[PDB]
Amino acid sequence: VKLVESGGGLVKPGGSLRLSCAASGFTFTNYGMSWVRQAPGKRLEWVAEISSGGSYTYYPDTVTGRFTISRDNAKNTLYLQMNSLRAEDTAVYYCARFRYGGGGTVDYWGQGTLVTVS
Amino acid sequence: VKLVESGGGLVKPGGSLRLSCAASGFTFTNYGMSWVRQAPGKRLEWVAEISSGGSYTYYPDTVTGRFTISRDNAKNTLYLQMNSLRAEDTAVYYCARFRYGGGGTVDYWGQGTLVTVS
Amino acid sequence: ESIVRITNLCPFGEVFNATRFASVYAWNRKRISNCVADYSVLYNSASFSTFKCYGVSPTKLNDLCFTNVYADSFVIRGDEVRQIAPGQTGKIADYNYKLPDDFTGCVIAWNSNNLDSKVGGNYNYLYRLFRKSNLKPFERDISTEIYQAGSTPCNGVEGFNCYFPLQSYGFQPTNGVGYQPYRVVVLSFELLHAPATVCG
Amino acid sequence: QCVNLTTRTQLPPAYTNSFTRGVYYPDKVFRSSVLHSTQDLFLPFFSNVTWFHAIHVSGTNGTKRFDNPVLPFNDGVYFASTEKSNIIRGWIFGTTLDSKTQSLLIVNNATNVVIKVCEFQFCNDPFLGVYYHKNNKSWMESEFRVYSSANNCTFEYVSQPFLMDLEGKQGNFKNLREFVFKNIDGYFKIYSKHTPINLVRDLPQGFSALEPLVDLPIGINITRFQTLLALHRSYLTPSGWTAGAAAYYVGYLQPRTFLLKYNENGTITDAVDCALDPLSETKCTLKSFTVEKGIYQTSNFRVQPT
Amino acid sequence: IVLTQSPTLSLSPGERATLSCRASESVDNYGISFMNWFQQKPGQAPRLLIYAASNQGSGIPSRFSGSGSGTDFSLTISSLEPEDFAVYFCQQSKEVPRIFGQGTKVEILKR
Amino acid sequence: IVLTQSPTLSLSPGERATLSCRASESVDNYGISFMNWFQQKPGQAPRLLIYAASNQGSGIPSRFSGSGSGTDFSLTISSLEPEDFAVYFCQQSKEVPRIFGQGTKVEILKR
Repeated sequence: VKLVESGGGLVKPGGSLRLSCAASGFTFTNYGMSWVRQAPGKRLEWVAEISSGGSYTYYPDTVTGRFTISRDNAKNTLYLQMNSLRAEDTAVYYCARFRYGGGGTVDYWGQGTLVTVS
Repeated sequence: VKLVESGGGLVKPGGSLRLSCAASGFTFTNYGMSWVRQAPGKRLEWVAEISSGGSYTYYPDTVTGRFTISRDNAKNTLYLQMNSLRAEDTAVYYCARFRYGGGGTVDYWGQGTLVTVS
Repeated sequence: ESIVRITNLCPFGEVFNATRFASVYAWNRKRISNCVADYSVLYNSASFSTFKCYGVSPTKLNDLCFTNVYADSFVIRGDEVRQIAPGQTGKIADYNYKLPDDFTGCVIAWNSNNLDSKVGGNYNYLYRLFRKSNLKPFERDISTEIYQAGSTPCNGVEGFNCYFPLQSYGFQPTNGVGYQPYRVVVLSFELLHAPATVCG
Repeated sequence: QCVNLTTRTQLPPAYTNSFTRGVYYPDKVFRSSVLHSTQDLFLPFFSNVTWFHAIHVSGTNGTKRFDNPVLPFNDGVYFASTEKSNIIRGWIFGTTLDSKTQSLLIVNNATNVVIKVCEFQFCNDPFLGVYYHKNNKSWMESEFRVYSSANNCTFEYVSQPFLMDLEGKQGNFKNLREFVFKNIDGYFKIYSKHTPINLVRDLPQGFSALEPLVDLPIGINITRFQTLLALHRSYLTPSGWTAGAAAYYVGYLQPRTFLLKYNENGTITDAVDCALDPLSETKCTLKSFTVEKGIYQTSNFRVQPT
Repeated sequence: IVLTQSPTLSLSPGERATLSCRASESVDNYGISFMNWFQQKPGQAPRLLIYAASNQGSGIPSRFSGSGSGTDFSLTISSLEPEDFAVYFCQQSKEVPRIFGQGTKVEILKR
Repeated sequence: IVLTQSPTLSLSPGERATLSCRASESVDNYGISFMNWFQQKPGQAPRLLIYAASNQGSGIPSRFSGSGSGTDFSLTISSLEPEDFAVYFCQQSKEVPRIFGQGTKVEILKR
């Protein structure tokens, strides 16, 4: 349904920024979750991932994200702990909820996340 | 399993009508049953309600037209004497058969009965 | 005190630890005989996500001796695992795999999402979308003839109101737990009235 | 495969008399110098036993006679052979001798006998073919000259070879080899023995004790069978077949009550059938092999109705 | 009491058919399992679907599944068929002459 | 893989908006149904439009409809509205981290 995210905060580049994604309205187990950045002037770049059964933590080979996703099904909470922070990490990350097996699919997402490293 | 009922029956209006329903394939004595009428433009009305070990002889608040149910266990036949024949009395009078292991419920149903007065 | 006084090992390991498994539409049947069977270790480990026996107890199985043990292994989605039960109607029961109501068996399911699921999806696994008649219990059908849902004959070619009997399975990590594949093993026991090839 | 050479031959089955023979141990229980009595399937003494020949040269030149029939199992089966040079390997035991039933296929090898309980297709003239591989210079055994199909198989097992040679003896042993086959209660059990014999063909007066080899879950009724053979190929001479000569002994089992005399080491020597003669039935009453001078009352007789 | 159902569905094969059985006054059961589901083939004797909405089995194909929530009962048919749809019913129980459901029928397009 | 989209549209209400999702390398799916469509309201969380371009439903208004052809996916909005246009996306799947559309926005004149 909806997601509660970890909002705007600033770090210097080079650290590790934990995110958090709270699940409001659905069963957090049964849904692959993710974190996807929209930076300004950037197309959405699918970054962070988790499966619904075990841990997949899939990230794009491009430049390694080094993100540390976990799940707490008691919290229904997805995290994004982004290791090796950089200034480019400044973006709008979207922890997103995958739908049932299909063409994609991502029906519900977070409200958008302010994340700034500069 | 199989239910056979006295079909096409017409009597003078405001009178009474004996139905019948030969319970075939099983024991009428062991399996309680009831009478269900259907009126066009209306849902299945619950009329005569009888017990397996006894006679509940229950008529609904809606149509309390003396639904005298007879439990002929020797003939294995569910009988009915709907008094005050009327347009509401005209209906598809299928018999019934409460499931041996159901929360409510009716498992076997009479095929249907041509029943009318006009 | 009381004095009670392994060797042969029933080959459950091939059945429970294989990278790829026979599809539900066509499943290999394996007979386990002339070996010593211990089910206590399988239950104690609890490696499988769910250990289920409809009419038997897992601790009792190792003590009990079944002369013939039959293992049916296939990969199906978690929702399909719920459908597969003796005495329960299921979409799988109607088409690819049928369970006899009289027969009593142990169905053990463990998540295969980590290996079986692929981002592309695994088309090696396959299921029967439709069949003209319900399959006989403990039997499989390899027919590829188009199912004739329409009154007009399919004629062996795809057509409106004609649906291919077999549809390839699609398994992905982002799929839901019910959508995600679960490896399932069904056990059939000859039990008494037979020479005891297997002794507990 | 299913290459076949019936070569049917006439003449009556040459019979013989098993004097004291076919006494196995019908239990694992160790007993010492006692007289034990059970009524079980055996080959009763002084019995009629067919000295059959799988391959039989009757000399003019050559003339090898392949006679070995499919034989019913009946109640139980006894078997005996000498075969200084082995030509015999196993038996086809089954019912249909085909699919639709299981099949008991005993194959002896160079050297791992692979007992097989399966569903086969046995040919019209089954036997194990042997040839020369030319690769590693080894004589292989073509096993599908016996049976075409091997599938559905229910059971498989391997053990140390039951058939075994010693030789170097230029005869004087003949390595008389006996095998008893009894199918009961889901356990078809195999028995064996190896004995020297100096006689030309037939059996001596000695007792042969047969231990159970393996007690296996078989669960099939076997009503008929035939033996197996090992033959080979020859090359141009005025194809080659029927290596050496082959003959063996067969007799059928039967329920009988034997008194069993174990030794101090549990080696049964003297066994006595009770029903053999009116004299043998009294020794079963005293349980003793020594019968003291006197009169003893054996079981009663009745006249029976016409 | 008195119940209502979702009036109709118009759908296609291979789809889910969600049918409410909406009861006035009481909600389901104190034993927490009641109401029902029933189908009547058109011009034919009614037939059971599910009793207490959670339940049954053989004679009721697997495409019938579901539950009920308070008053509301979910008659849920995944994978619709143009052959298999007919007016659907539920029952109240535990109060009043048990009575019956909206009747409800799921149409199927692609015809 | 990598995809492209039709860059933009500048249009008027009551019109069709045809948006290509043009994928490099692979074309759609071996199961013949893949890619996607997505919309991001400006300064707002992205949102699904269509998955496998053929599909979805509620939450995605009827003005979103279309298909895709090989690599190309058609995001087709008939009857445009000046309220309803926002940057549109698609996704690849089945290869690579599934990425997304480079984004596309349909302007509307008559303002």
